[PDB]
Amino acid sequence: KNHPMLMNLLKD
Amino acid sequence: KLSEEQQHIIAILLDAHHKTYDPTYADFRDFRPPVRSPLSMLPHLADLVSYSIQKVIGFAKMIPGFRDLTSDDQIVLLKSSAIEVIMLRSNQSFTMDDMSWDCGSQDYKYDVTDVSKAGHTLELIEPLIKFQVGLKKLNLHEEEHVLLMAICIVSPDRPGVQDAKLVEAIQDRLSNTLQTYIRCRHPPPGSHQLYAKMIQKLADLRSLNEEHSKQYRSLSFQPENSMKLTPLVLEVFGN
Ligand SMILES: CCC(O)(CC)COc1c(C)cc([Si](C)(C)c2cc(C)c(OC[C@@H](O)CCC(=O)O)c(C)c2)cc1C
Repeated sequence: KNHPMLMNLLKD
Repeated sequence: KLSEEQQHIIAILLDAHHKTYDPTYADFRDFRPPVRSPLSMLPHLADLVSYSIQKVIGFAKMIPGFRDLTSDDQIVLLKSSAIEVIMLRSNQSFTMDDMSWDCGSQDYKYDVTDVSKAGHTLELIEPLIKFQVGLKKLNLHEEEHVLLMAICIVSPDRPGVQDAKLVEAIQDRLSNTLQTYIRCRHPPPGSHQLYAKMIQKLADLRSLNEEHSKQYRSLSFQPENSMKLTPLVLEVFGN
C-alpha cells in the first residue's frame, strides 16, 4: 500500500 | 522544577492543541447530517471521524521532534495511533451527565446508541465508555492531556517503526516533561498514583485499538458499509 492522502496531509 | 525546555514543550503542545481542536464544533454542519438504514449514523460519524483524523495529523506535526522522523515512521505512527488519539481527544466533549459526547447541540450529541448506529457493538462501546469515565475522573489539566496525546502518538512499540530508538528518545523527553509536571503539582504518593493511572490509560487505549480494528475490519469488508466511509478513513484505517 501507499498513503498519498496521509502523506499529502503530512506535507502541509 | 520545570526546566525552560520543559516549559517550552508544554507551551508548544498547548498551542498545537488550540490550533487543531475547535471547541465551537462549527465545522460539524459541513458533515453529512446525523439521522436517528440500520447504520443510520455511519455517514455522519464517518465524516466526523475523518475530520478528526485530519486534526490529529495537524497536532502530530507540531510535536517537538516529530519532524525529525522519516516520512515512513511518521506515517506508521499516525496510522497506528489515530484511533487512540481520537478516543483520547473526544474526552473533552464527553459528559458524565448521561455518559455521552456533547458537541454543543442535541443534533451533535452522541450516546451509546448513536455509536451502535454506526456499526459498533458493546464489545467496543462498553469499554470505550468505561475508558471515558475513568479518564474524566482523572481530572487532567490541559497540560497533562496534551502531553498524553503526544506520548500516545510517539510510541516506539508501534508495528512498522524503523527508528525505534529515535522515537523512544522523543517520547522519553515528553514522558520526562509529564512526570515533572505531575511532580510540580502533586506530592507523593499522589504523584506516582496519578502517573500510574495515566500509563494504564495508554495501555487501555491499545486494547481499544485492537477491538476497534477487529470490528472495523468486519464492517468495512461489506462494500455497502465501506461505501459510506470517506477516502481518508479507508486509507488510514485500511491496510
Ligand atoms: C468511521 C469508522 C468507525 O469505526 C465506524 C465504522 C468510527 O467508529 C467510531 C469511533 C472509532 C469513535 C467514535 Si467517538 C469515541 C463516540 C467520537 C469521535 C470524535 C472524533 C468526536 O469528535 C469530538 C472531537 O474529537 C471533535 C473533533 C476533533 O477531534 O477535533 C466525538 C465527539 C466522538 C465514534 C465512531 C463511530
